[PDB]
Amino acid sequence: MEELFKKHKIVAVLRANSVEEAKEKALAVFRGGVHLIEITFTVPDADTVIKELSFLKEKGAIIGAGTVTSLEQCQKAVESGAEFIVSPHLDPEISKFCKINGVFYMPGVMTPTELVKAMKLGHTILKLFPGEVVGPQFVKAMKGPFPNVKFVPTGGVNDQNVCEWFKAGVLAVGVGSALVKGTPEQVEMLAVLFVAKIAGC
Amino acid sequence: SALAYVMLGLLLSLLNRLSLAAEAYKKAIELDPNDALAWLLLGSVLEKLKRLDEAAEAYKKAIELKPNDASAWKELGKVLEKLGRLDEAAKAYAEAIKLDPSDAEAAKELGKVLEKLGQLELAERAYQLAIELDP
Repeated sequence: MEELFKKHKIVAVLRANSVEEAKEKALAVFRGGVHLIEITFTVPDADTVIKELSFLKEKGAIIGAGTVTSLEQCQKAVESGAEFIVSPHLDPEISKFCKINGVFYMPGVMTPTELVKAMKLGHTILKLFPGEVVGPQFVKAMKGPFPNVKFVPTGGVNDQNVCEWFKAGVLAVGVGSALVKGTPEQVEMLAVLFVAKIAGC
Repeated sequence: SALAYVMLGLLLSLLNRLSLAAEAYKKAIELDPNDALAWLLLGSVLEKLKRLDEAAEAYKKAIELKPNDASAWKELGKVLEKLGRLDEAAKAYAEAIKLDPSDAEAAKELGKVLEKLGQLELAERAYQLAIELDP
């Protein structure tokens, strides 16, 4: 898949409060041109949102599950039909779980050691959480000792610095409130205003 | 002949004889209902004749034919902004940026439509996209 992150270059870290609220915001983001949608599991009954957005896999969208803390949460995520699993932390149980079911897993990392342990588990594509603390100097510092790790930061990505991240060497970026905050038509506009800003650096 | 009437309409457009040029394009559309060039030209002629309601219709018929002119979507934004459908125009300026995110004009003019529609945040993000492009 990996290429699918270098193609679309942006992931919608979608958090919501209800199941109907979440279906709206994903539809708006997809109309805005963003095809990687990460449905966080802090949304109540997110294992049903991902199976209820299954028609967008025909329209060309990659719907996945994000912020996954337990591997038994990962069961409901795989069985729902998610196409990638995202977690803010490195949990080797979930990595075994995802390798063996055949699902892409993106672990949460913040330190060099946290990255090496995630590398020994086979991963070369990590989430860098929270990006508003490590910063693009981190990504540019890991370019040397670990020339294989590709990063997808989350939290700390807005259109004032979205080119800073990329011109340091990230694979894609995840945007939370600065893409989903707003009316289900405002959200579509925020996506095209963000997918265009990216296409410039 | 389908081409020749378009060429006549362009020549009449050069002499400011605008309404006569619109007559020429329309005869080129009877000749070939799919000459999307004659459609796009007719829209920009009516926009100056200020037949803005009939103008947006021809622009829509042009976008229907060749769905990916950032020229055509940006030009339908001018007509729908003047006509008053300020949200139908922001959706059109959006499609134009979905097609060329280097269009400095279409980004500037989307932030102006949004500044009047309410969302200063959405507009301020668009304004800075345009300033980012051209010097």
